[PDB]
Amino acid sequence: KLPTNLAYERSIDPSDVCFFVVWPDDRKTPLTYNSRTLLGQMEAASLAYDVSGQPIKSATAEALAQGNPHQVDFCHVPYGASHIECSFSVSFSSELRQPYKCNSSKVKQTLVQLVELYETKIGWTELATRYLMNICNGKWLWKNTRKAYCWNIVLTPWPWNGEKVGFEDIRTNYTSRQDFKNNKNWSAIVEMIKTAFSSTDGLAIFEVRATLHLPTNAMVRPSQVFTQNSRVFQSTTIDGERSPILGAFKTGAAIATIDDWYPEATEPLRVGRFGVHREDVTCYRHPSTGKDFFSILQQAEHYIEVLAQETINDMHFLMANLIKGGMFQ
Amino acid sequence: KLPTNLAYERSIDPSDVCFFVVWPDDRKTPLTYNSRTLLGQMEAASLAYDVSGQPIKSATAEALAQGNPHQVDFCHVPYGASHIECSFSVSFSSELRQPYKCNSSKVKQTLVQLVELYETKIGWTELATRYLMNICNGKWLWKNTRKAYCWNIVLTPWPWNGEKVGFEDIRTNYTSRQDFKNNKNWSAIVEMIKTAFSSTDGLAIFEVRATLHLPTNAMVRPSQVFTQNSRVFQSTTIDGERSPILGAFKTGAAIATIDDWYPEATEPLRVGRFGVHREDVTCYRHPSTGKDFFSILQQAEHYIEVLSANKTPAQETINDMHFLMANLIKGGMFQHK
Amino acid sequence: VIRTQALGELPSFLLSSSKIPPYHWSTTINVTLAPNYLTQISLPDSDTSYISLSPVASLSMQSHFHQRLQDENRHSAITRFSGAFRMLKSGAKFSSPNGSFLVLPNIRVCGATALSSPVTVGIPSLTAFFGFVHAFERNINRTTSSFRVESFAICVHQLHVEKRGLTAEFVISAPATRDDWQCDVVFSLILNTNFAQHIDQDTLVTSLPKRLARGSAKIAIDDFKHINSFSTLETAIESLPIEAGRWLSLYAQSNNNLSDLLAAMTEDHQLMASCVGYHLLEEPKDKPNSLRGYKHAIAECIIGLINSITFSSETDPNTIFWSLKNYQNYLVVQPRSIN
Repeated sequence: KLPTNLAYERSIDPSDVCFFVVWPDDRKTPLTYNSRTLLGQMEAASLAYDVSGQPIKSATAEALAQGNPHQVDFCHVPYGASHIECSFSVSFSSELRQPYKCNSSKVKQTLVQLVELYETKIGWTELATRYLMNICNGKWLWKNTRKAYCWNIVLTPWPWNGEKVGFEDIRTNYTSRQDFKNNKNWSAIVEMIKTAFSSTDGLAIFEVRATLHLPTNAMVRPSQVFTQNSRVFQSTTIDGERSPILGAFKTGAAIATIDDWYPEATEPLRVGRFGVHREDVTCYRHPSTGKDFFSILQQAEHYIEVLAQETINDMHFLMANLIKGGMFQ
Repeated sequence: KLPTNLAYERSIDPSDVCFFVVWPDDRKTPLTYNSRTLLGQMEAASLAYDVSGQPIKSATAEALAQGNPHQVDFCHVPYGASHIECSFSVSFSSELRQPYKCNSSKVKQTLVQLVELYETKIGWTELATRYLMNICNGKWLWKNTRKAYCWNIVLTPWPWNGEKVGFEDIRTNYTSRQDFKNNKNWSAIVEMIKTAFSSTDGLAIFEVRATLHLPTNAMVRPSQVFTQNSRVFQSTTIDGERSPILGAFKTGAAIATIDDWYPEATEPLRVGRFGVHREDVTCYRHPSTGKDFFSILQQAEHYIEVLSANKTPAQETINDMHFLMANLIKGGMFQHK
Repeated sequence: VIRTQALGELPSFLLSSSKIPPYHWSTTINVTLAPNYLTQISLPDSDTSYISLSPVASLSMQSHFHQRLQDENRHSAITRFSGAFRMLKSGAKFSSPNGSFLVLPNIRVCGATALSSPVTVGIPSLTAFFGFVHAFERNINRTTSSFRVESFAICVHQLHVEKRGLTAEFVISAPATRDDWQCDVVFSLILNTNFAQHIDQDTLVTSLPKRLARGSAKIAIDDFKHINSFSTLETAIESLPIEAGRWLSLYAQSNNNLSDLLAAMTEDHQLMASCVGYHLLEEPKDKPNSLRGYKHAIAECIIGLINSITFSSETDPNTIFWSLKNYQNYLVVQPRSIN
């Protein structure tokens, strides 16, 4: 049923997170990381249990006491600093309404009718709220939120005609959907995102800046490069000084991890073709069970006719995948 | 038995120790060191002895009296200072409850059930006490405590309300766990650690601040870089000037030096997979003894059974479980290539 | 399978397979497009039409580069695929020394591929720059059909290229890994347009494309007020809020051989080389499955040399404004000072 060639351009395009340290004298400087060499212990299983279930003879007791050097990149809050400010810019657009590429008028018309009918019937409110939840509670900061005193987030939307919205002390308050809804501008921003999604060629830009409070000389955990160096950070030049960066695709996956509709759901994974989970690695929505994206997309004609809770769950998953885009061929 | 992709995340995040020197005016300035060179003597065994015999051909009497230069970095308390102040921070993040990465759902479930059963049968009191005593007794200062008049540790916990926990004259006041428990806030700070450990979102951040009353012109020994110099100190830029530090990993090794549940059982060691004793260049928990981390982890089902069967587990199994939970708290990579 | 060699000759200051002996292989053209995953792009072959082409790397040049670049660690970059192909690093580092002119100052793109040409790494391809400009033209054309940009100039503010990696989506597990450099260039550009009147900034910023060389080019919100149209570039240059940067020009001197390329590189180690145009290996022909039903032709990337020009008095704009000349044998964007 799938056409020979089709693809989508992503509708949500986030920037990268830059780490800035703010001194008590209110000056702001880029964060700097330096390589650090450490002496570890021989602790891997393969150095003493190379043969399955038996000790290796050449690894005597004395040979397991020598240290093996390791080199890692080190980043931490400088002493005397007040807080760390992390800023990026997410953009919400409407490329999901028109497929970027397609070779079948039938699939083109079915997809556009399906997205239009989903917007008309189910509405963008659920997806908009789910996307805004991740940005608002600091999900894009990953492990930096953990082991932090108190962090607050301030957003400055582009088509805004008032003050800059803020979320103070997300650790205690703003920990639920109702708590997020109680904010003054929450409905305004949700309607902003809905208008951007619905109106053709619309744009919604949010400039986010999260102030992070950490203990003295606390640790910072930016992204790492995919390619004796055991840990190398991604970095960009800011003002001439190198600074660790959280990545663009990492942020995009962080603000898109909303998939809580998979069978026997326990935690939201990152939205995608299959329910790929990093922690506890497995393949949720495996094509064997028929809950993967391809099988769901194969029922586009049937689903437009019916349009319980499984149907709206399938629509939510389908449109979340369509938002990200990809070579669906 | 061991999964091919098992991995555990660290539960304690120590931090670099910043060395500060305070004057009688209560003004604080960063500590600085200098790379001063020195002249030694030709005293190494290689210079005057071979693997067998002696090198009479070239190691004559006159050639052994020449001075060989050396370059070291010297860090010492300046004259007129009152004392040295050191401060850092730890965090008990409760990351041991679930594996960071796992491939087999059976092993992940077994480990989670083991953690829950341990939490139920055996309180976190033992691990919390052994992990907090090292913080409070000044173990993280390493050799700086030696040859010092008296050192006091003041730490402010989080979340906290009311007093500020402080230990004074650790050398003579707090010399044992019984002395530590006599403090009125000990049962409060210890309970904070175990409460954090026994919850899915637990957290407990401590900010320590120790003062050292070293003698006049005494030398302070920070950590050294791995890497001409025979000794180069690690340093960080404090207030725009260089300052030696102890290092996060070195302080992490000091806090987690609680492993005394081994067959010899004389002095604690850093909690490791094989129990490496650096001062003896040997491991007292090497695999052939049947007590290493993997040999214990492969008996997880038996430990589960012994915890479910009887109210009182055997004392030896209690020590083995304590070692297992200490290794889980430390975290690491347990997979096999 | 493609075997046809270069059809046509190029100028001395442009690089292609015609300038080197191509007998390092391992004349028929017969390829498929509908199921194949090969790249495909569209450029204007005329004032009212476009041309589709699929730039394909020439193994001759890659070998000519791998063999020569050894013992030149100062200007060599290595990459492992799935196998080790060394290329040309761009110096050492990036320092920071008609009417109706429209500016879009301080455009920052995060994660833009630096493997512009198959034999160099550095600044993103000026072909991609021109494609972004023309995409902006297409986006702004829907609200105003009389808007055309005659030429543009590119000013670079911060350039940073380092090794990274792309985490491929699961297809089960992830496919074979690939290593490619990425860049986060911060650049400002000038536009010469025929609108000859003011245009509202809301639609101008609504029509601004975000993607740039597989990146995310976004402009800061507080810089929106700086997006204004001026009648003279002399006062336009004094207006952008950044006092540091460099202007891009072409190196008119000969670069016939790679030995001469490295000789030219070593005097200053500051100029950069990247893709600047495409040399078609086949005349434009129609195939059933094109990008938009236009003529398709397998082409080959051309590596040029980007100069550094500091704008000041007695500095003619004719040396910094680029455009697509649309030659019959090759499609390249070059500064209009060359006749």
